[PDB]
Amino acid sequence: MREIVHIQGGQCGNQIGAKFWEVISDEHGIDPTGTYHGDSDLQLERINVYYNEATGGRYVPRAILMDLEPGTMDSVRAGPFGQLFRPDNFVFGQTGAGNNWAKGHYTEGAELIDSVLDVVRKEAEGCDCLQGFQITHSLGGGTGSGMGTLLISKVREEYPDRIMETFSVVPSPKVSDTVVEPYNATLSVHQLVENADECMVIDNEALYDICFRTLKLTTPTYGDLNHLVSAAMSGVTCCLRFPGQLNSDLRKLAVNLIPFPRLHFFMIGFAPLTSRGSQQYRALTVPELTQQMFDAKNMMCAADPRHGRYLTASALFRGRMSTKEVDEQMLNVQNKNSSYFVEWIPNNIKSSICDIPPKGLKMAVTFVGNSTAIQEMFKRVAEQFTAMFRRKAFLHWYTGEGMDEMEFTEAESNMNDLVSEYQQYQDATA
Amino acid sequence: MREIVHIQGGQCGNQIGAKFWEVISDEHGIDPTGTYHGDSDLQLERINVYYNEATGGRYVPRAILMDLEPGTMDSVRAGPFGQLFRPDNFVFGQTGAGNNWAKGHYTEGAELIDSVLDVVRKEAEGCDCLQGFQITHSLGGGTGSGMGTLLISKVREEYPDRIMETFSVVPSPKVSDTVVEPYNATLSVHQLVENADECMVIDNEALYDICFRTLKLTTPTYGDLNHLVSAAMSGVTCCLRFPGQLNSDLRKLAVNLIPFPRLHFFMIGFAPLTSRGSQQYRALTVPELTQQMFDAKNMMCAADPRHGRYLTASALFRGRMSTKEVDEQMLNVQNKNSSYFVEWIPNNIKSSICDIPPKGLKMAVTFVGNSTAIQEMFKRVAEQFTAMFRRKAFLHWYTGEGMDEMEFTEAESNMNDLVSEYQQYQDATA
Amino acid sequence: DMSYLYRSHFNLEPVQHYVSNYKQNYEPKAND
Amino acid sequence: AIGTQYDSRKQTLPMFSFGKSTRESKRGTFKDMMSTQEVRIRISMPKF
Amino acid sequence: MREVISIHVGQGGIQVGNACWELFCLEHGIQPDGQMPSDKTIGGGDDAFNTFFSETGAGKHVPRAVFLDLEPTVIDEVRTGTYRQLFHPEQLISGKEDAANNFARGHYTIGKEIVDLCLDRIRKLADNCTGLQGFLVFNSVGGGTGSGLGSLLLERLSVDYGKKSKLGFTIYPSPQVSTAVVEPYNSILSTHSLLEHTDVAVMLDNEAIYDICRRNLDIERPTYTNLNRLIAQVISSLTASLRFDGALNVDITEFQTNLVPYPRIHFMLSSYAPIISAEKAYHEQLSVAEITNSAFEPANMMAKCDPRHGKYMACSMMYRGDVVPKDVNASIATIKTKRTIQFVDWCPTGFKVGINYQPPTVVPGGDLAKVMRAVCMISNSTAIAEVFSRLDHKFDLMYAKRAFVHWYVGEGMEEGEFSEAREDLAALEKDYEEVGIET
Amino acid sequence: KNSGIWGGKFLERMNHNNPINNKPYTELDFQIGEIIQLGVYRFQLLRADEY
Amino acid sequence: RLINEEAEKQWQRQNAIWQKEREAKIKLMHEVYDSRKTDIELKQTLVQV
Ligand SMILES: Nc1nc2c(ncn2[C@@H]2O[C@H](COP(=O)(O)OP(=O)(O)OP(=O)(O)O)[C@@H](O)[C@H]2O)c(=O)[nH]1
Ligand SMILES: Nc1nc2c(ncn2[C@@H]2O[C@H](COP(=O)(O)OP(=O)(O)O)[C@@H](O)[C@H]2O)c(=O)[nH]1
Ligand SMILES: Nc1nc2c(ncn2[C@@H]2O[C@H](COP(=O)(O)OP(=O)(O)O)[C@@H](O)[C@H]2O)c(=O)[nH]1
Ligand SMILES: [Mg+2]
Repeated sequence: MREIVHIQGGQCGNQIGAKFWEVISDEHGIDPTGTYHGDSDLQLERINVYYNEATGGRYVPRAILMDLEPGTMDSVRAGPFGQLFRPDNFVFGQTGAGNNWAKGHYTEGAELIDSVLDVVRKEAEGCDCLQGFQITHSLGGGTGSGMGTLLISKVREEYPDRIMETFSVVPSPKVSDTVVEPYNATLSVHQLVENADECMVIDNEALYDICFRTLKLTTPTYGDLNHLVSAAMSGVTCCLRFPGQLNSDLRKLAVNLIPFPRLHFFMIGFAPLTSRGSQQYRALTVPELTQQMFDAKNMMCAADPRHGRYLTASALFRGRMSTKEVDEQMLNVQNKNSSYFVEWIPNNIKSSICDIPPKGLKMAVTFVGNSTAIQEMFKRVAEQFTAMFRRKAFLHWYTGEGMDEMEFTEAESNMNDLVSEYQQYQDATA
Repeated sequence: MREIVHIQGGQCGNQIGAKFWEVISDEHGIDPTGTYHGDSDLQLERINVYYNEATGGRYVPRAILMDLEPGTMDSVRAGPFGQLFRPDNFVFGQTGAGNNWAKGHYTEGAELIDSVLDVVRKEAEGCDCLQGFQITHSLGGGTGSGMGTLLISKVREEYPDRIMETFSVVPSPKVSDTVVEPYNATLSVHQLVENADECMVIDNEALYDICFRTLKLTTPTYGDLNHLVSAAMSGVTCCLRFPGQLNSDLRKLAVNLIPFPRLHFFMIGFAPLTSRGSQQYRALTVPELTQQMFDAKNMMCAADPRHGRYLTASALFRGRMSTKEVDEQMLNVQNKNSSYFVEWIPNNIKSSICDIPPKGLKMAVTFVGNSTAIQEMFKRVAEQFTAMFRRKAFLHWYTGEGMDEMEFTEAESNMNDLVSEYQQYQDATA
Repeated sequence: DMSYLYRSHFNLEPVQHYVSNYKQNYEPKAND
Repeated sequence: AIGTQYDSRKQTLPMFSFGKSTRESKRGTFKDMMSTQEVRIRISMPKF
Repeated sequence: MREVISIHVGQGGIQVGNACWELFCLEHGIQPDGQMPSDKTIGGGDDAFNTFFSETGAGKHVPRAVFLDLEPTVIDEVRTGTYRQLFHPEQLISGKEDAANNFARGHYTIGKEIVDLCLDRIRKLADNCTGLQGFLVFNSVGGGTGSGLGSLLLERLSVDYGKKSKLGFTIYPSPQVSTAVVEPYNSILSTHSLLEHTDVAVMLDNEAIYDICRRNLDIERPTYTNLNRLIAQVISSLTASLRFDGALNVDITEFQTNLVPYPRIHFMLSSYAPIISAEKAYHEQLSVAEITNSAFEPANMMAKCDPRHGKYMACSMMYRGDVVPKDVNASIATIKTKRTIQFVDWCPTGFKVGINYQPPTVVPGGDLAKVMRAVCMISNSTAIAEVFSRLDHKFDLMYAKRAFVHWYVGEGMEEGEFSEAREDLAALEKDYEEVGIET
Repeated sequence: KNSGIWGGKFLERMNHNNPINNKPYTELDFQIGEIIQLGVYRFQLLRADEY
Repeated sequence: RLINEEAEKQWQRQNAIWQKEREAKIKLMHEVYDSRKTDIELKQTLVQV
């Protein structure tokens, strides 16, 4: 009941999904051949949230993997847990987009979307009662940034009331893995602002800093990055799958988080995290958990929260703890940080509790915060984009496929308007 | 009781029969020597439908094999289960028609048909109670497309009240192997529409696509194509030979699928069909069977059903199932896709259930849909016919043995009028 | 082998799978 | 019983719709799971 | 299901194709006979060799290459060498009369009779592929036949196939060291021809790699084979990501969309590292920071140009080995911080990065040694205008007195053909100095 | 490698005796596979150097 | 179960034909190459004479 399907696209999207399904299967005790071997009774009560039943008692994920080149899927299948995925659900292109938003949104993806939209319609329809969709994609690659946003547009035009959640990897200028990142990033965000019910941003630079500074591990890997993202993803929807003191699903968070329709870009955080050499030194308590939630370095986004003011915050706890300790700690922090919280909104922290912690953990926390501080990354990408665009750099590769510079002008204007409106509330007073 | 005899002609029809009788023998537990070795005796209650009893306790098919060339008959005699057939019913010429409809319908077919008509009338009068007759043939070849139709007209002339069924394989322009196909196809359809009570159209191109796509096998053969066609043919009359919740014989289908006398060209399909690799991934349920039968790509014709609207639909279920799911799925699918269903006829889908599933499958479904989408194949065949006919290409071969261009013009006019009248009910509104 | 680069290196460490509702059970009955 | 009813006990059954994917809408790949597995054998080459 | 097709025209092209096809066969495990060892027993498999080879259904593998030449000596040597069993007997197209460094002969007189067979073979080879990624073309530019046939081939392919990507690996004549005396004329004509017809072109002049061999490999007496080995290793570095799994995969189509600011600017210069002999390779750790520094010091450039003399537009880098993206980011940060490297103002970011796992292989009896990490970089920068300027001065000094002009006029080429090439080169120089100015 | 403990020098250069017999440790006690109690930490000598 | 035995038997009979055509093709292929070989040696032996 109120189950959700999974849609992922692009190389980064497939890599995210390969570990997200890994961690969820570990949580629900499913072996890589798909047969239940769990211990607790609760582990099977809410299986249908992510899995479908098949004859012989096997479970199959309801996920759809799309990409414009076959190599990524051919690689991800061969790994562990790769046999769970239904073979029919792979949708793919034979040429690729080559980091071109025009190619991935106008020429090739437009032709390819028929099959993937058919299969997503089938998977959504087969479900009992829909809750919403989640997408994972990166804004630095052309094929992802185009195909994902165009699919979002069409799926919204078909399901106006269901909730949509998007996990966007945005390119920071420090780790700039592609020279054409600003173009397709701005084009993607322009379409995403109008359609995405929720978007949460993830920064590779912030992941790298966290892995180097908190975990104290020498050489991080993309596996560790995907592991962090997977834990964060599981923390949000653990409530939907397990009973708790205050269950709070996606619609709850959506209605309770966004003051205004066009401000739905969040940054998230997870706790606790430590090296095993300090894993026994630390004492797992609610004050420790809140200290680690609201520490600046814990956020996996490059935005500094102390440079702006929080519009609102939300914390979901996992494990058994008293409601009094949680509420009193929240009130204490809200009183001690009166400067960084916008004054005209009273009691702007949401709390939720789930009794089943992550495997191996006694307590844990996933945090989602909406603050005015994320304007810095928009301003930076806008500056880089206008630096590219004033001299018409790389422009013909995009304009040769039916797209013109009027769309570029409109996208820049809309994003600038968003930034100005988003800082408008920052200095608003009552 | 109330049985039906089998007549086949032409190479394609003989190859169809060679697999149809074999699969029927498998279903009824009969060895290639004609001695029962089945496990149940339900397999013997209605053995009178196709098999006659001979002294010595053996069973024989009641099939009449007729051809103008002995090569195919000699080849099919040597195959497995080729000893069942009565040696007497084999009737064949000495020259062949040379893919010439005129030669196969006017000169040699007329002089030869006396013997085959005598044997078929003997088989008919010997029986207890006649249900009708069924034919399997292809319209792309001269000998079949001519002499089969002449036999159709003759048989109707002595049995005005019996039901008459034909499986016609029509030549699609994609898989084209004879340059004179449009001429004989149009000439055969002109005669078929006036006499055949039921016709079902099969396209090699559609079969080839089904084999390549849903079965995911690289190198099919005519054996596999014949297997699919034979399974489809058996599923139509399974409920006649076996008990069920709602038995419904061919006369029931004729009553419930024919709005007007001349609209009797159906397209059929079978479910489920899955690849060997995904055989154990799938879960067999009534929603799966219905969504697979109503899929566009599963249809055995090249016509795209969503280019038009269904007039009537019929579903024949096999296995242990209850009326709830069947009836409600029909209602629900008709409600959800009301745009593709004609409106001035309410509840335009019939369902029937048989308790004995095919050997090896728990559930099975045969789908027969009379829809206005088949106008495309008629349009294409008429276009090719008139394109070849404007220059009087190949016309001297037909005009040298009795017919003239007047009959060709009449056939074209009747064909176009059929197209116009068939499309007339598409746009009609209540 | 690339096992040094495929998998993660995370360690985060029974009878912890009972609902908080399972504080509700048993408790037998105790002039002029 | 013949429509949509809501309760934690009893579920709602699906209502499929025909797709708009063409007969030839590209997409291939993954020839590892085929029925045939076309034949490969070994013969040594002559030295010419 | 991804394939590319390679063209080798000119004697230098053939001699570098020999080296590259040695390296690819060695890397993929096919013996010179063309048949993989029966002891290895690979069994059922695909991809890998599929990028460059095509399976015979049962046995040997045909490289997806074609060799073109008019002088048969090199082709005869190949057909009598140890690789005579590998290549197809009718894909080694050889003529009878050499162009003799005459561009007019190779563009108007005798190449027309060979180009038809070449295009027929190209069509036959392309009909086999289904996921064609693009074309590679190799040709020495200072040779008449190579330049003329390459120009004609590109001109025909641009209209025969259209939007398919092509990469040109040209060896420009060196500033002061040269073999013949007539290179300037045919070089300028070839550049004019290829300017509007190649998507990406790379610089492969001689003295630069010659100094590389002198300094790093410590070879006082090198021959063309060592240079061909170096170029082959660079080709392997470029094409590894197509046929081997990596965390950040980059296709050949991911170049014209990331390295080309304007359709006119598509000439680029490359570097590779490390280049260390086995006697001293194991004395140092060869870590990512120093290797990516070595990729950038001007002395290790594969083109005789000073990057210090101009601004950068874009650098695209491939790493192969056990390198990690954290170290890659750390090195890129230091490179950005360094004050001796300047990027253009309208490109605050200019780095494209790709990562692949398979370490580069060694050729036994070769010069380079086993190293677990390697990086190959391609840069587009404004400094390349110097070579165009120097060849312009060279061509002007000659065209002033109209020397050797009859050797081109008498073969059917119009007299003023050199003029439009000169104005095109002037326009290219103007475009370079125009994009080099800040805002 | 690639696990991240702040490892290093665990005990410093110092000399101390065995608690049971109250005599200083010598070469005889340091035999491979023996159990030595240094202060509070007990160690088992797994493998030794070739020298 | 009773469904599963019938399914297994169907699959066995269907696999038999694929097997049969497989050995037919592979022996044909062996004959093809054995016939290829026996002319090149004739060419060399004719060269000497
Ligand atoms: N890098 C490299 N360049 C070579 C090699 N051999 C020749 N060249 C260059 O090629 C130029 C002349 O062209 P060649 O490739 O030798 O011959 P060609 O291109 O077939 O033209 P023709 O000599 O007229 O037949 C010379 O100036 C050399 O610089 C080589 O082995 N490696
Ligand atoms: N967290 C994470 N990020 C990735 C991964 N693979 C790629 N990325 C990011 O995605 C960006 C490039 O995206 P790209 O591969 O071009 O996406 P695509 O164009 O849709 O295939 C880079 O900046 C990477 O930081 C991964 O496995 N994990
Ligand atoms: N199903 C099936 N169809 C066949 C077979 N052989 C031929 N056909 C079809 O039959 C058509 C030719 O019919 P033809 O043999 O000339 O009919 P005839 O003139 O009555 O003998 C072709 O278009 C084929 O598609 C077969 O083995 N199986
Ligand atoms: Mg030469």
